[PDB]
Amino acid sequence: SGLTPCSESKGFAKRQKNEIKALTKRLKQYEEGSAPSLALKATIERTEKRFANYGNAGLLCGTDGLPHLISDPGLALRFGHAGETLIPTVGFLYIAGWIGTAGRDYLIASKGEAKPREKEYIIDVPLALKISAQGAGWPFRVIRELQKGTLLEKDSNITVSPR
Amino acid sequence: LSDTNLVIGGATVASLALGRFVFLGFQRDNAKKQGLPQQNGQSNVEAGDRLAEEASFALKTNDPAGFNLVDVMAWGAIGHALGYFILATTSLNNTPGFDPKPF
Amino acid sequence: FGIGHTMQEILDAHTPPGGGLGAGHKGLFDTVNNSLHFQLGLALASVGTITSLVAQHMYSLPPYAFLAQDFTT
Amino acid sequence: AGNWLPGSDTPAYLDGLPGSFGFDPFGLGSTPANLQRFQEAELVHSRWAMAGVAGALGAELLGQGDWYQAPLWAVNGGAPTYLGIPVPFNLSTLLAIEFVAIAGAEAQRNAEPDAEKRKYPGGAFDPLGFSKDSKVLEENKLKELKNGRLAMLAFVGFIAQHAATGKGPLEALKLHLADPWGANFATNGVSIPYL
Amino acid sequence: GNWLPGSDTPAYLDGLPGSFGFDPFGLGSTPANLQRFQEAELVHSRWAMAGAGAEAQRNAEPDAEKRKYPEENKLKELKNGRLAMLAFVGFIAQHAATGKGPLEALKLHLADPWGANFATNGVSIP
Amino acid sequence: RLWCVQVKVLRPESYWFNEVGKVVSVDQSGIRYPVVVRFPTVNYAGVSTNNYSLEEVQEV
Amino acid sequence: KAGNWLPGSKTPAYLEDLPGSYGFDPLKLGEDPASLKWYVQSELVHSRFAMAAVAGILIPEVLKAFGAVNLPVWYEAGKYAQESSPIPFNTLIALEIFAFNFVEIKRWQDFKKPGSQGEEGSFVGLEGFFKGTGENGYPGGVFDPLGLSKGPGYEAMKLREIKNGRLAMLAFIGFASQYLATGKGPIENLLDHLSNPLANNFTTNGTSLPAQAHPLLSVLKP
Ligand code: CHL
Ligand code: CLA
Ligand code: CLA
Ligand code: CLA
Ligand SMILES: CC1=C(/C=C/C(C)=C/C=C/C(C)=C/C=C/C=C(C)/C=C/C=C(C)/C=C/C2=C(C)CCCC2(C)C)C(C)(C)CCC1
Ligand SMILES: CC(=O)/C=C/C=C(C)/C=C\[C@H]1[C@H](C)CCCC1(C)C
Repeated sequence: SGLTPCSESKGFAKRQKNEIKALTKRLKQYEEGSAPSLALKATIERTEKRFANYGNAGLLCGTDGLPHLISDPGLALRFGHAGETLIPTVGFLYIAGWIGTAGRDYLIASKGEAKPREKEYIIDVPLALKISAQGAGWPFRVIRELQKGTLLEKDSNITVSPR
Repeated sequence: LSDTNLVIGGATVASLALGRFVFLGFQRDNAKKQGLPQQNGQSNVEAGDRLAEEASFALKTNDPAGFNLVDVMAWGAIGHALGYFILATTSLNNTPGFDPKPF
Repeated sequence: FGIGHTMQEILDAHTPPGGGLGAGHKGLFDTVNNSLHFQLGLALASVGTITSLVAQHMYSLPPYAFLAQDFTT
Repeated sequence: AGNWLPGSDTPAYLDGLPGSFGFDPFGLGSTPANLQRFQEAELVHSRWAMAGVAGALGAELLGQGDWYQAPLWAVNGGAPTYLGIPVPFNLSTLLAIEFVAIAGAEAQRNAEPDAEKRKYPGGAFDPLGFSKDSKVLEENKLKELKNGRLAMLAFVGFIAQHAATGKGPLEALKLHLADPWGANFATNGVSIPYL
Repeated sequence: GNWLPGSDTPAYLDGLPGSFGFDPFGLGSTPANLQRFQEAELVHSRWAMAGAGAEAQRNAEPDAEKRKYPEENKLKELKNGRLAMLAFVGFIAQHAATGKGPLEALKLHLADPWGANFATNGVSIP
Repeated sequence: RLWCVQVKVLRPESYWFNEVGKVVSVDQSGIRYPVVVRFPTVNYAGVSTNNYSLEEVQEV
Repeated sequence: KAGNWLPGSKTPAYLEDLPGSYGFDPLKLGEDPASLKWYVQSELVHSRFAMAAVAGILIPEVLKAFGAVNLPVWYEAGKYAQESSPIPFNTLIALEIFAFNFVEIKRWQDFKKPGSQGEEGSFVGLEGFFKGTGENGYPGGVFDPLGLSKGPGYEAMKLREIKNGRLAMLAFIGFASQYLATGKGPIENLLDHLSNPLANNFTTNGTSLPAQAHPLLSVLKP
């Protein structure tokens, strides 16, 4: 996209220098060893580490001097930007499928109780913890339900309004 | 007998011949199955639109195959359009500085 | 004049033979032709989309002389 | 005549058709009218491809150049020649003649109501009487479909190879024969775009 | 007799000419494959002993024995032919492994049986 | 039809259309909607029972 | 059953008769029977691949440590083989894709329909090679040339295959992780551990315990 790597961007370096300069200007009103001086120095150290880490991750920078993320899976894989969006996509989808599968499993298990609504607002905590642990293997079970035909309820069993 | 005469007359003659001998059956049976325009199960004239009566000149022709005047205008229009397309493309490709080819 | 298409038959002909669209477009000629609200809905959807197209194309491809320099306009 | 994927269940509507190996994994032939149209289409594509690949190979093997360079007289200002003999037409005349002739032939073909004749017409199209015996004719249908499928794959191979490498088919065969492990579809920069 | 004395030979192999009971993988377990592979063994052996229109008329007749033989001499042919195909494959492998002809390598083996064989040259064993 | 047999509701305007309830009783005096059905869910009015005709329910 | 992976736990009933079973399925991945059949095949295929790979790494490394051979280390053997390979890289990938597409489709078809690759007319006359045994993951025929599956030690050999397979799978992942963490080969890692086990382990490689997540490492040190 015509961008430049942040490690060679002049705007990126100017932003780091300006942020450090503002924090250092705040620093020269406190004695050394005081709590504000230590806090400001810790913030300065974190700022320097952050700019170094963002340069070293191969992030691309715009004319604004700021990192811009690449999200096309093709451009990310060929040019080393998979850590920006693609790998986070896989991680999010894994955790989200875990959460959804655990919720579905708990609801299905509660459906067979004598008072199914009671487990919805008074949580069966040991059962919930057991089901939550078993959500790690959700893609295998969900794919098997999809091929078997048990993931979905049949259309003849679902209420609909008159058309 | 110029280039304009040749291209326009040849395209018109070829289109009229194609409509008369080749595609007359195909056009005829497609126009038979599609039929008259309808509204609520009736033709437009039966529904009360007097302006939608079928033109009486359009069917009976005295051509042995049934090629009527409307067929002549339609196929001649197609021939004139094709001939002018050929003439215009040739005029573009012969004028220096213009080259529509992709190479 | 005995030539040209009949729209009811065009609509009745366009039904996928695999049954993916059920009866397809059968009967839709009388549905559209008898309903002024169907016709007005179609007209408004198309005209409003065209109005948006006019807006998107007149700023980027200005058709009138000295329009692009008139920023307020 | 066999199974395209041995040990797999095959669609029952394909059983008994000429050239059937049970290949319809997308279920395109589940509709019978569509299956009959597809049979006609496969036969027409097969016969056109067999004639076309035979022309593209034999015209080259007679020193008249590969299939790609055959029409470029019409865009380079040249003139058509058959076996060196000049042909007295321009491109517009060729288009008009081809359109009229093929349109007449295909309009005559389209009018046939009989389903067998839309595929296997015979009559004036079989002047030597190979359709006299059924047992010869049935195996010749399988022969026709297999040869036609091979020719269809061959013509698409002509097109795709010339797109990838820019060479004629016989030159590509010579290049592959000189270095099979180093000159193939995998070693161009096109077919596998990520090496 | 038996290719492996003590091994139990399959029942489909018994009665065939040149049958030492060798079919570990059961390729001839069906009669259709066994009849065609009998022709292939005979043709391979006959071509190895000696080393379109002719091959088309080979399978034009609808018979069974005429495609193979168009009892002692059959076993004699089969035991001689198998040695011939083994010999030809040995010729190909040795000329691939030493670069020399099949006859001079016999003299090289005779002149040095313990220092020149398939073990010594760096092709058959890396 | 039987007492306590599952039935599927076929009345389209019913809240429990396509759902399965339990037959409470069937009136035998020839009234218009004799099948009393109980449901595990309440409708929008908080009601869990409704009466149906014979053709409005299907035994499951 | 071969045992219990966790003594005192309740083992699932659907794993009672499988070879190599210790009742280990806490995530209930094999509760469905079709999934269990597919996973049995997958575990066997992974086991055999890892088995051959760990052999082809360890035996050259052992013979290199003994001074016998000097083959390249496993993580660099791709480079050294490719320069001397007559077949270029792209052709090697295309050939591997074709060959494995063929053999894995044949294996898949046998999984879906057992014995179907050995039926008459299945292969081009050579279908007797691939008759199968009616057992998921144990093809036989060409793949059992010595016929040792017909012997009486067959059931114990199935158990031996799975446990060695699991050990080899863990071993290859250990090879890869040890290379990524230390940059040296596996025999060098073993010798470094044997020289000082307390100080030469994963806790000191600087990668397995990240320093930011474990601040006590920089504190509780001499
Ligand atoms: C299990 C397969 C496998 C693994 C783990 C490796 C690993 C490695 N190889 Mg090798 N290779 C592998 C297979 C192959 N390699 C090569 C040819 C080479 C060369 C020429 C070189 C390497 C080098 C390397 C190292 C460089 C790191 C890298 O580029 O990441 C690759 C990471 C991988 C995990 C390998 C590829 C991904 C995957 C395992 C391939 C197989 C997946 C299946 C095909 C999926 C099929 C799907 C099914 C369901 C249809 C690394 C240790 C090089 C290096 O050390 O530089 C000095 C080096 O120069 N490899 C070929 C020939 C085509 C292989 C064939 O399978
Ligand atoms: C096949 C099993 C196996 C064996 C025998 C070894 C052996 C060794 N490893 Mg490897 N390793 C393995 C698998 C194995 N590893 C797996 C699966 C991983 C990924 C988690 C690793 C990742 C790894 C790293 C990152 C490092 C080692 C290191 C070591 C050394 C021991 C010190 C240590 O840090 O332990 C490793 C600690 C672990 C917690 C891994 C344990 C994994 C196994 C499967 C546990 C099961 C053991 C089993 C119950 C008993 C083993 C008996 C044996 C006869 C098989 C030693 C040479 C260090 C080194 O290379 O040398 C100094 C080192 O830095 N290992
Ligand atoms: C069991 C939990 C669960 C599951 C599996 C689903 C699944 C679904 N939701 Mg439903 N949802 C839930 C809880 C759940 N929802 C709750 C509690 C609410 C009220 C806030 C909603 C409100 C809601 C709306 C308004 C919509 C969906 C839609 C959808 C669909 C698309 C995915 C989505 O849009 O997520 C979005 C989910 C939310 C915005 C709410 C999620 C809240 C948390 C994260 C989930 C609940 C976790 C649960 C408490 C875990 C307990 C388990 C434990 C005891 C073991 C999909 C069918 C959309 C649709 O129908 O698509 C076709 C849609 O428009 N949901
Ligand atoms: C392999 C051969 C083949 C293929 C690929 C097709 C393909 C098609 N045919 Mg069939 N056809 C064939 C052979 C074939 N045809 C033959 C041999 C004949 C006999 C001559 C026909 C006769 C025929 C007729 C008469 C018609 C078709 C039509 C169609 C279309 C719809 C079919 C359908 O069921 O849609 C199924 C569609 C759905 C079930 C609805 C899907 C809706 C999606 C889910 C909505 C998504 C919206 C999205 C989320 C929002 C925007 C996205 C955002 C990113 C912008 C489709 C293009 C129809 C047509 O469309 O013609 C143009 C039609 O009328 N065909
Ligand atoms: C009678 C007869 C006959 C016939 C002949 C004739 C007489 C014919 C004629 C015909 C013709 C001769 C026709 C024509 C037609 C034409 C047309 C009808 C045209 C049209 C046109 C158009 C439509 C155009 C348009 C346009 C324009 C204007 C502009 C540009 C564009 C375009 C081109 C589009 C015959 C011999 C066979 C037989 C006997 C008798
Ligand atoms: C990728 C995409 O575009 C659509 C995919 C979703 C499916 C297959 C929809 C659901 C089916 C499943 C198998 C049963 C319910 C109804 C369906 C349509 C047959």
